[PDB]
Amino acid sequence: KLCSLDNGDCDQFCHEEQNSVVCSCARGYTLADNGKACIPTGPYPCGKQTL
Amino acid sequence: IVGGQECKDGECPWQALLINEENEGFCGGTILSEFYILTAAHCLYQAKRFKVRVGDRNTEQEEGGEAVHEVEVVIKHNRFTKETYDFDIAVLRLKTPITFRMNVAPACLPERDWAESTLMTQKTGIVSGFGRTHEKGRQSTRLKMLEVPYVDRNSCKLSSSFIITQNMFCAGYDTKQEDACQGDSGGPHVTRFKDTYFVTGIVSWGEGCARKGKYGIYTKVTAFLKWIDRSMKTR
Ligand SMILES: O=C1CN(S(=O)(=O)/C=C/c2ccc(Cl)cc2)CCN1CC1CCN(c2ccncc2)CC1
Ligand SMILES: [Ca+2]
Repeated sequence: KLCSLDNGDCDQFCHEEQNSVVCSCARGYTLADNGKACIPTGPYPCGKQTL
Repeated sequence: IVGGQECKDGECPWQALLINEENEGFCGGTILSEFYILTAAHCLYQAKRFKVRVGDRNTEQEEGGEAVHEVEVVIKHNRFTKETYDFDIAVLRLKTPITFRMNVAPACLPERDWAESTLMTQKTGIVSGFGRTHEKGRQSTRLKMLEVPYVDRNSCKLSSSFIITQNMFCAGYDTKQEDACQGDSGGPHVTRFKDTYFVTGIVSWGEGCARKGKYGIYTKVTAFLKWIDRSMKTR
């Protein structure tokens, strides 16, 4: 709980959509299976500097 | 840009430059996705007919992949006020999709709350463009990027000379010669969070360029999310 402690331990969007912490990612990213990590789905996701 | 670093290979891939008929840069933009570009509403009043360029870091030496695109539709904001730079924000739907490559990718759109809470409370923020290197100077061939720190809203409103509506927020410095400038308007203002940048502003306006007792006024993107969202559904 608490998106204040450290973004709820999320890689991105954090909400207290209930009694605890709920993570979510931007469009073009899939929330990993640890409910926190954001995994790019496409070959060129938003936010990332091209490398 | 006024006194900042250069955008090295692959750092400001979400930059976009609105080009005029004589093929001169005259405003900036932000790649929201393959079909949509985000810019400042008032930029549309500076050219009879323009195009949007991407993936360009040097406006002289033809580099790898810089692509030019034509505007299908221009979606200004209903409430855009000329005299008060209020509601300075637009969206451009391109006729042909954008192919993402080195120097050409989209910046992420965040969610209002989380953004205004986490993203907007960070220390600095990045702004970039091909605008004048300093006030009375010439544009700029190289693409630059400045790390401008967020400004206190109350200490912001006080420094001004014009109302700072809810659709705005200062950013920059008191005296340190560093700030956005002519030709950057419409440009992107991004906030970095865990190696992922987010659109958090639109080069709107300022009083001069990097003047003491003044800051750069940016358009508050978080207040227009739902609007931007609708626009990217064509309307
Ligand atoms: O003094 C100026 C300077 N230019 S400029 O150099 O090309 C860009 C400035 C700029 C700087 C940093 C950043 Cl984040 C963004 C933009 C714009 C026009 N003027 C003249 C003024 C004229 C009156 N203005 C009002 C604003 C709101 N309400 C009423 C009036 C703003 C610009
Ligand atoms: Ca070039």
